[PDB]
Amino acid sequence: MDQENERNISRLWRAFRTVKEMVKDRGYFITQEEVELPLEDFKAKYCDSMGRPQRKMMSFQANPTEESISKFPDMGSLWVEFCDEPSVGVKTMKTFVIHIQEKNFQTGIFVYQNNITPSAMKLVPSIPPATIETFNEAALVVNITHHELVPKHIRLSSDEKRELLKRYRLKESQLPRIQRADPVALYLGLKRGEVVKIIRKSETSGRYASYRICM
Amino acid sequence: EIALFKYRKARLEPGTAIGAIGAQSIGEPGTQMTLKTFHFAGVASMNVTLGVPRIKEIINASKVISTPIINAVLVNDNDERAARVVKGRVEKTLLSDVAFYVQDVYKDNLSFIQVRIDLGTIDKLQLELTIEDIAVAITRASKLKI
Amino acid sequence: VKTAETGYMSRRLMKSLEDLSCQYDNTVRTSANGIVQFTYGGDGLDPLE
Amino acid sequence: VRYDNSGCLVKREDLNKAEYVDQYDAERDFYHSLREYINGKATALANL
Amino acid sequence: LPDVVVKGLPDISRAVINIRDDGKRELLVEGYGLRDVMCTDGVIGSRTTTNHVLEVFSVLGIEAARYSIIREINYTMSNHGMSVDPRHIQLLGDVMTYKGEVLGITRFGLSKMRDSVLQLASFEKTTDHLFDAAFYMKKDAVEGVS
Amino acid sequence: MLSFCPSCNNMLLITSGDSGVYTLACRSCPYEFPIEGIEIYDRKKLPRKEVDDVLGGGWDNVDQTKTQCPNYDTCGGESAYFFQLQIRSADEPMTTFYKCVNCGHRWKE
Amino acid sequence: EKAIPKDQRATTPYMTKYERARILGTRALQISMNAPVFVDLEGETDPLRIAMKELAEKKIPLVIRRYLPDGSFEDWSVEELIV
DNA sequence: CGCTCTGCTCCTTCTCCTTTCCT
DNA sequence: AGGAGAAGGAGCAGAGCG
Ligand SMILES: CCC[C@@H](C)[C@H]1CC[C@H]2[C@@H]3[C@H](O)C[C@@H]4C[C@H](O)CC[C@]4(C)[C@H]3C[C@H](O)[C@]12C
Ligand SMILES: [Mg+2]
Ligand SMILES: [Zn+2]
Ligand SMILES: [Zn+2]
Repeated sequence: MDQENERNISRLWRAFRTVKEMVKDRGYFITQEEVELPLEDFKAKYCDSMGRPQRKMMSFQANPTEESISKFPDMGSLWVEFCDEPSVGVKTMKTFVIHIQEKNFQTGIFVYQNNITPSAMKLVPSIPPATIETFNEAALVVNITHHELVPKHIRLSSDEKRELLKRYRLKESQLPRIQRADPVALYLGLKRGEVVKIIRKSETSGRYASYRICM
Repeated sequence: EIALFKYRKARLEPGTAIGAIGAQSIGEPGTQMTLKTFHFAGVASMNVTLGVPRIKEIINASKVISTPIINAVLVNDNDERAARVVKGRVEKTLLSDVAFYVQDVYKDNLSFIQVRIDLGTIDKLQLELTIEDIAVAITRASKLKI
Repeated sequence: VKTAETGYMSRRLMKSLEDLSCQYDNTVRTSANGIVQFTYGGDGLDPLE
Repeated sequence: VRYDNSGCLVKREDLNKAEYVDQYDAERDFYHSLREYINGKATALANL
Repeated sequence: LPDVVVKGLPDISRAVINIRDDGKRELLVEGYGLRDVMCTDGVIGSRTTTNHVLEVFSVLGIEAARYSIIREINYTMSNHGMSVDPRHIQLLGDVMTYKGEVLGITRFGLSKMRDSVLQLASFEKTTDHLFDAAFYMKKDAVEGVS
Repeated sequence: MLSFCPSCNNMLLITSGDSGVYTLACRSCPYEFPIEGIEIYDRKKLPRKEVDDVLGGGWDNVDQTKTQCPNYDTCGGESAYFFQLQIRSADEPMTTFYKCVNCGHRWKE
Repeated sequence: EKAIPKDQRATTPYMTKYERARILGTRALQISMNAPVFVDLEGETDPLRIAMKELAEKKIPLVIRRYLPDGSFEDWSVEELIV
């Protein structure tokens, strides 16, 4: 349908913007005009002349910024890879893994569309140096970070985590924990043992800082 | 001096049994609330449970509660074709709500089921579906059922 | 009718919350030394006084 | 003093950045409200 | 046949438009379709909340669920006329969600971080806990008040 | 379809019998009906829906009394809604819940 | 395990209710088991009240060991802590 | 290409736990 | 009761096969 096509394109554009800003605030270089793209520009630049979207014009690459690489020296480039086939199987996932390994990236996300099989999920955690981050598309329409109920989570470096521990004379097993595969933890791409600083605001106490560790 | 003394005084002292203090400060008022959603007669608002059953659900972290409510904030302010156009996108099974009749038809070799989906009701309740959306939904239901 | 439910609720609330104490570093911790709050209520102020 | 997340000192232009918040922030807010109340009284006197 | 959704969300009972005290015209939804409602066109997705703390936990995270717990308790105990300090409820929320997930105040939830066979047996399912401690050689330390 | 066999009144069915005939079988007695020259159909009327209305609320026509809000210095409340529907014990007196008609503060006495 | 030195101590200098009650109870026990006192008795026999008088006159010979969660500690006396 | 494994996802049957005690 | 938890079934798209 025509309005169904319009709705699909609108949702795809919003998902593209969410992925763009998610890659931005993670510490990779994208620009404000690159993220603040208009809907007409999206349609005219990422769609064919027949009247449909095309996911393959959007698969892009990001690079670490200067300050981000200064803070976290061991951070490589990623590769966002939208997919066109609804139910992702082992064939598409195997091809994706081979492309990741041949392009020698350090990380790369995969924005599938409808469904991911249990067999494909088994190839996600099979690469020694690198890792892939499977993301749904219906999830990325509204980014979680901009919701009112979500306090500003901030990622801590190794130096900052060591500073936090030395201050309270703590051990990392004692800090409050944040689950891996938590909507805000996978948004920032949190690995095990990473400390995330939270700025939560209460009407009875103003702003105060709390902390969590990825578990 | 008065303000500084009072502020330096009001601080949680080390050794306080704050967990038990808070547990009793929550449980003790909890013994007075009725096991019922009492409310002032004459309003007949939406039904939500807000007594000790509600406290019990929150405390138990039950995966299924009674009367769950979503609060959706709109963008416009106009009763006609500003709130209904976005209410029409979040509703229940409207096939019998728009079907206006359903027929069972047999013939020499073919067996039919016919539905005459009138369009005036869709023209009134501002809905985004004409023909093929209904057909796709019916085919999805057929895949789901038979 | 509601008495029994309220009493059970108070008992399990106490079982969950019974061992939490402000420490001399001002943090609220557990018996196992697990730091649940870094400052009471984000303020460190006793609600009583 | 409001040190940095790594132990440095904030440069006095990054004081309210919502990333260097810590404890003592509620104490700072209390002092600010104290000074504001006294200023209200002083401004009323000057206006009279 | 006339019982299959043709539009909307097949997880939501009904929606009604409400006239706010400020004059705004907003509708609030009765069901479990949170993410779909946040994604629907015509609503503000950054301002949309639900009753279910567990729903908020699945889509928005654990800090959002802690905020939801605190607000829901404050509402349920503020509508009854009970005057409780907010810090008690803050501590309740922090304890309920301090291990990365929403653990309730039931016997199943109480196996969160207690790790104490003696106090778990004192609370409930005594023999099961003691026999499990005997099998797995649970080696608790005596630090808890129980 | 809901039709019944004459002379046995049991039930009529459509049969996947021989030579591709969807005739009106009985299964209880030897009774048959040729569909050829068809006019059979089953009409089921369906009420569609109505345009539903809002639920703003009617604080008007609700019990009112004359009391003072606890936070008078903020909002000036000289009236309040109430119900006398809380009774802890028989010897102990009743309890009355209020809510500020001005601001909306619930409390009990 | 070690002791936080006298020059740098980070704990409050205000005696707490728990510290006060414990100090009074311990001194009452010590007096009731026939220990010498350090205040003019006037007419009084109760070890608890003698201890309260000694606390008011600030003459109790005890110190408080405050234990931090890590395991170090600080030493505060009763003539230093104030109320 | 049906066949045939391997694996979910769904579902049904089966126990625990329920208030001050007041000597 | 209600109310969750948990252990075993039962049909089912998936994926590899000659
Ligand atoms: C109409 C009845 C449907 C009902 C049985 C289904 C439909 C939506 C489901 C919830 C959501 O998935 C979100 C949460 C996910 C968590 O993991 C577990 C809890 C959580 C609230 C779910 C519980 C349960 O599964 C629900 C209520
Ligand atoms: Mg009486
Ligand atoms: Zn017959
Ligand atoms: Zn009022």
